[PDB]
Amino acid sequence: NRREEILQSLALMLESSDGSQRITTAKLAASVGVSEAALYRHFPSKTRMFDSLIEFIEDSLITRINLILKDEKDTTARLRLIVLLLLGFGERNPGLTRILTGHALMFEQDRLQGRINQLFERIEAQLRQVMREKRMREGEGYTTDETLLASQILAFCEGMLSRFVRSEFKYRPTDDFDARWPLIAAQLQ
Amino acid sequence: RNRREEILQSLALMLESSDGSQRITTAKLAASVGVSEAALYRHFPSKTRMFDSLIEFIEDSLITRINLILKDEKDTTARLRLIVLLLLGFGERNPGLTRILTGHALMFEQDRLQGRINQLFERIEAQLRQVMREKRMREGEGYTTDETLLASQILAFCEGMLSRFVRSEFKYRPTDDFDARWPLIAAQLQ
Amino acid sequence: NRREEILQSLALMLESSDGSQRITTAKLAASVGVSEAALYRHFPSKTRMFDSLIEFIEDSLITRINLILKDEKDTTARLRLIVLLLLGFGERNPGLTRILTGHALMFEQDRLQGRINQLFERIEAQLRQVMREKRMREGEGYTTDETLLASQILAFCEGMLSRFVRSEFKYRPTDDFDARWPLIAAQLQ
Amino acid sequence: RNRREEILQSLALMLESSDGSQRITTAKLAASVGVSEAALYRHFPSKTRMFDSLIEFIEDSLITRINLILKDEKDTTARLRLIVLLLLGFGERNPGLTRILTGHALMFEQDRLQGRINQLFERIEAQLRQVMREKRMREGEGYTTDETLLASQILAFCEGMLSRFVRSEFKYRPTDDFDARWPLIAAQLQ
Amino acid sequence: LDIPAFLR
Amino acid sequence: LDIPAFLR
Amino acid sequence: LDIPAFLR
Amino acid sequence: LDIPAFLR
DNA sequence: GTGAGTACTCAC
DNA sequence: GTGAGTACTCAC
Repeated sequence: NRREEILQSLALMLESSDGSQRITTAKLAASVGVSEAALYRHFPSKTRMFDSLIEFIEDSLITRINLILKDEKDTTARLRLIVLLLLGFGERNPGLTRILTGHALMFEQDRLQGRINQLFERIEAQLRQVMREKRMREGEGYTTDETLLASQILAFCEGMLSRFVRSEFKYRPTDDFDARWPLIAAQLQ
Repeated sequence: RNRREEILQSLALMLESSDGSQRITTAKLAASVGVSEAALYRHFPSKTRMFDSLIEFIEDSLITRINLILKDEKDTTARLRLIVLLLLGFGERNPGLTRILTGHALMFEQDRLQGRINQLFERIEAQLRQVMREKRMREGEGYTTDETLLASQILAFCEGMLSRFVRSEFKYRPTDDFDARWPLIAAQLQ
Repeated sequence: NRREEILQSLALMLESSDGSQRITTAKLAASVGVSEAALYRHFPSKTRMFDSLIEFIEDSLITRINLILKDEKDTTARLRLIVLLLLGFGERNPGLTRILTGHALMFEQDRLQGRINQLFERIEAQLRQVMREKRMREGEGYTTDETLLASQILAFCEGMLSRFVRSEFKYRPTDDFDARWPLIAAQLQ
Repeated sequence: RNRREEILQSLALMLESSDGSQRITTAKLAASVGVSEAALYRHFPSKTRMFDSLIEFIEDSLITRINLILKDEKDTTARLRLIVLLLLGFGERNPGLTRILTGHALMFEQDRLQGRINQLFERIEAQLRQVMREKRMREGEGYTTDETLLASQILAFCEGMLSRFVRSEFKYRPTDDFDARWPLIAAQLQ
Repeated sequence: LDIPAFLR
Repeated sequence: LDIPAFLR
Repeated sequence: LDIPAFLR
Repeated sequence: LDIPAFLR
């Protein structure tokens, strides 16, 4: 798997303070320790490099939220974990969180934003779902619009991470969070 | 005068159109303004001194419009809501300058410009923490949630709504269905 | 006298350590304290600006040697003053000297160096005019070829116009002139 | 190896040519090699380096020989001739490298490069200081004119010939009738 | 009250 | 539940 | 002789 | 008698 | 104000 | 290795 190292080298470069700047196929070929000819004997363009990295984001986040909706039947505790999968995942993966926010992909094909756009749209749906079910699990529907409350929670989740990147990962997402969650469920009605 | 602003219009249009996803190269931008790339370097030294001006514009539009709020209504609720409609209303009324706000347009540019928007972000939030502390005075009551924590959660939502305006290519309006949202935001206010 | 204030501004510029670099018609106006349009509504180009500077050498040197001859008659004396005339005009106008040496002519059109070659062509034959008139004056001619005699001396002067340039006006030409003199005088054997 | 020392050639081929009087651009420099403006930067990090290698060559050549004129020739006076012929022999033999030696080719480049040449002309004038300083060491009778006021005069002569070698588009060759010009110089070893 | 715009 | 870390 | 100067 | 000629 | 370079970068 | 953008220049 001498192809993995390249992606690892893409992360370690997207995690450093040079991440705010473009990642040349030059200073990328430098790290792994080969020429720009061996880069392209494993990938067609720079897109696929981000494609694969993004694809791991999809799976990882998607396979976990699924897992939650199965082993966790509590409507409240549900998103109390889901919102931690995110904010947790950001603080765990500095470089990747530039792909989400849409700073890193600001150099390549716009089609890579679409990939991510769908992910939020998918995260926001399986999150919307958790809100809907509260009905059939408790009879008492929501005193607030399910899609409206759905989005509203994602906003905070795309804000905490955007504040994260902006200050080179100094305002870490999950910090003072146990004191932060009560401001979210405070909307659960 | 007549010309040291026309240039910023062209940068703006490109910044909220299809090409906001790429960088506004002086060659690209020239074709917009309608004068050669050389006439671009007759008002501003660098490309970076263009964006800088475009930032300062925001640096006043929000705080100056907020100082006004604080003086017109002193109720903290009414106030904590007018400020939220500001940063949202602006970002939506100006699609272009929002790519700047969210520091996405600056990616192709100097990291220094970010350093300036982060400060712009401070003052807004630094203003917030004050309003909360003032409510204990106009009406002897406050909040039970820490002022900073509470402040850094509102900004979050506002910062979080602007990031959706951009990546949806200006499809998903920020102040849209606002009057329904704010009751949810006012819920963590206790 | 606006067609003498620009020239003065330019001459000073070649003296500043910004002399090594290409003098632009932009920073020229700035120093003068006007617009680029307050420069070109006079001179049709830079070539004229520099041509008007070339002249002041032709005049304050050619006509100045000719004046020596009329007044000074002794050969060893004449062959000294002309030398001082060179090395002297240099240290007093280092701005004009980069023009003389050619360095500050690398930026302008080539017609100017050719017109500087001419300056040298005249003062060399003029040196050869003083060498010829030794027989007629003192019944006897030099044992060395006059064509190569003068050239040999003019060689010594350019190489003292160069060292003044290389070092940025610390290797002054007129330093130790009572000393250097018997050496080239001993050449006149 | 080759790729490097094949472009330095082309660069020199320009310095000697009619264009050598103008700035040597990246565009035109590619025209000689026939490659792309990018291909060059695959072998040099900058055009500045293209001129540092040139200077090393001149610095390694003239100076090798000078350290080779002593350990083969002790004749206090014959030395100078070999030096004064070495310097003027290099010029005539290397028209393009002379244009950097004189320092006209340096004009379109950076002042940093000038120090090199000076520091060379100052190691050469020091080689000369030595040759003549050593005279009394050989035969109990040295000079009257100070040795440094001499070494200057000697090398001063050279920078004059090398200047005429250039500003005449290479028609005034320095070695020409050196044999006749020389008794004039040797007459200055007083 | 009044949200300004850069573009007219 | 555990959060994955690609940057190994 | 006296040698003239441009810096009048 | 050995003049290092750079060019071709 | 501009036609025309201007040393150097980038993805492939 | 290369075609193509890349911010900024200079003389007229």
